[PDB]
Amino acid sequence: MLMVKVLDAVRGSPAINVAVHVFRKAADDTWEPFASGKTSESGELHGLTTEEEFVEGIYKVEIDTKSYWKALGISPFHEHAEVVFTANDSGPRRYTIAALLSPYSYSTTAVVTNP
Amino acid sequence: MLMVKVLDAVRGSPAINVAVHVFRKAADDTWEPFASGKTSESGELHGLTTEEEFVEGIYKVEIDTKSYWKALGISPFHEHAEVVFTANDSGPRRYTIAALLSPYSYSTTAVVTN
Amino acid sequence: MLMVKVLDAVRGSPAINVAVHVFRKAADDTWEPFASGKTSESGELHGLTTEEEFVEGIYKVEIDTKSYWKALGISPFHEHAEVVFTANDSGPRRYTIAALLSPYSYSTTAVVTNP
Amino acid sequence: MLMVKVLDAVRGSPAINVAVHVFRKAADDTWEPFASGKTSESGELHGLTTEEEFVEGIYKVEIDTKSYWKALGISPFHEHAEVVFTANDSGPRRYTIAALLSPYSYSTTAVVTN
Repeated sequence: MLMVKVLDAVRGSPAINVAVHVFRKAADDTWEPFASGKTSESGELHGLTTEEEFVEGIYKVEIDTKSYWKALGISPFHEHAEVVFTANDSGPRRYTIAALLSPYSYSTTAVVTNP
Repeated sequence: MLMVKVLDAVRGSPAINVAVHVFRKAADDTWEPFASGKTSESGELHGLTTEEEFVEGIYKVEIDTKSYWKALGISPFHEHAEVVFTANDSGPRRYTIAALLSPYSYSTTAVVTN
Repeated sequence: MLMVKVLDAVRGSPAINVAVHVFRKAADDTWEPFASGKTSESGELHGLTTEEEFVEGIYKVEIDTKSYWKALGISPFHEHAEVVFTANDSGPRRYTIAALLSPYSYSTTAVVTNP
Repeated sequence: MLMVKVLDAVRGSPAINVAVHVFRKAADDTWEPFASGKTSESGELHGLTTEEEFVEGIYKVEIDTKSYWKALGISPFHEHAEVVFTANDSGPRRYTIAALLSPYSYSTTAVVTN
């Protein structure tokens, strides 16, 4: 129900092997680890969660942009990119989180569809 | 030495009266309040820090995008936008953090000049 | 070999039924009509061209953003979004042209892969 | 009354010495040169027009992005970036056309203020 897609705006390609960590805000206001993975050769990350597991709450997706640029020999500005949102508060939805990466800039977009 | 600029991509205007909070990373890996304010009529926020207090370290700029959209009666996706970066003395000195806001998308850009 | 994808950053959804016109620069420096279509319900447009037809040259993709926003009751800034690029100059490639639309802003990204 | 600002997203800096050409649509649906220049050290271009010459109509701003990237030795995708818009007297008066450049992506934003 949660997919992450990452593009490289410098090379015009998917961002491959980018680490992604997802957290869920617990009842005590701390960030609990929820899921993690790495983008595939198409720059996508699927299978982070199931419908039963993906309950209502506040989630944070943290994308390790810094390691990505370093391995390409570029010293980027940001430590990472994070996306924080409330999910499922009016029923289950499919969430696609897209990120477009440049060394000193990034964009993030959400596409939300009703399964 | 740190300047924040916020633009509204729906109305083509500065994003006015947006709350901004700046944090510095402490030794215990905790975020401590450092500065804050609200963007002006030109969507800018200046005078958050001085060259003396702005030492090397990791900083987080949090922009309350959700309240901005709610005031316009538009339902947004993100809870806020966060920009996290390391400040380095070698060797460019002025940091402009720009943010371009839409309800389901934002971009942020850093302009670092001397 | 040419695909166009359009997203709506105001609604968090694909941009559906957006008109797209593609032109190729002729030998006399004029823009010849090459192909056209409308984005589907996933905001995508496939099948604009074939490999035999998609020769080396300069192409322009014009996306009718203005009609899209008007039909939603918004008066946008731009007349359209156009993307102009040289294609296939070092052999056939697959081109994905992505556009992210807001009323007073747009972004366009190209993903180029080797078939 | 028309201002162009260009930023480089790879180096986090103003895009300096970028060529900009502005055209106005003629009755024959043809584009006629109207103004031009090169961005300054702050990546800005001012004084392209006056309030008197800037009448209602359709304008095209063409930014030579390809030459900018080539000078840095980076191969870009686009031939240039074009921004086409209608200017309207009712009723906000100053137009800032911003562009944020990467080799395979650009964004453009209009800020229209009074």
